[PDB]
Amino acid sequence: MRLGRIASPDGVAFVSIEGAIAREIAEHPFGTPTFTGRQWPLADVRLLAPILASKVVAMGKNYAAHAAEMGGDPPESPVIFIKPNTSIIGPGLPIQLPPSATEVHHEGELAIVIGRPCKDVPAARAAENILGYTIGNDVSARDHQRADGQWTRAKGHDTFCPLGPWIVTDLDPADLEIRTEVNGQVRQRSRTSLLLHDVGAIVEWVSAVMTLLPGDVILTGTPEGVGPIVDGDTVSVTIEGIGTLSNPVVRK
Repeated sequence: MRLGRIASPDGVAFVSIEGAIAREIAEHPFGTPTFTGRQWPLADVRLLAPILASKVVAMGKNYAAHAAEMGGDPPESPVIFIKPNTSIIGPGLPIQLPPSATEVHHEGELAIVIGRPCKDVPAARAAENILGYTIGNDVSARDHQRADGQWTRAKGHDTFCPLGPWIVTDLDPADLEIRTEVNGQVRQRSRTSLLLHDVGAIVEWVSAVMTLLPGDVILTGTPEGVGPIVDGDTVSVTIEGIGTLSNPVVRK
């Protein structure tokens, strides 16, 4: 399935996206969903961020440069941080560059969406606790990272977590292309087969630290090619088997 959230003329709804149509879900969004009977043509509605997350956890970096780098000595341990859920925006809404930020970068990422309350999950049981996968952009004020040391402010501004366009529930994340474009120019391109810590390893690490709730999002890191976004840009992140998450950039 593809699951997401829409604003319709008749209000906001959690939906199955089929194609295209959006079919309103009644109950069991994290289980086997049932339907109310309401539906809309996808063209007639507006996609929102696809889930209500209690928190967004994110990995630093986490990509090998090349498939030949994957064999070597084991990677450094994961470095995680949190983005507040107030940073989340859906497709098409502007990333608002803060007046206090002078250098803001895009970071295209595969996003894990948790589907069950869980803690101390071994990597082998990660899939049974995952609803599915979507796309994220870990937007970051690099000047704030330099000033603060901690990355929380840099990554925590309202609008700094684009998420969408929908959550794919039957997707294998082992080897998907991920690419980021700014004004149609390719800035990042890699494959999720180059993740240093794979999805299972990430869920194992994060859930050993903190309880995860249904709807929580874990951003899995970003490849090289991270660079600036400025007023007037459009930045998009495309992941094989999911789609494209695109946002304009405004200052502000």
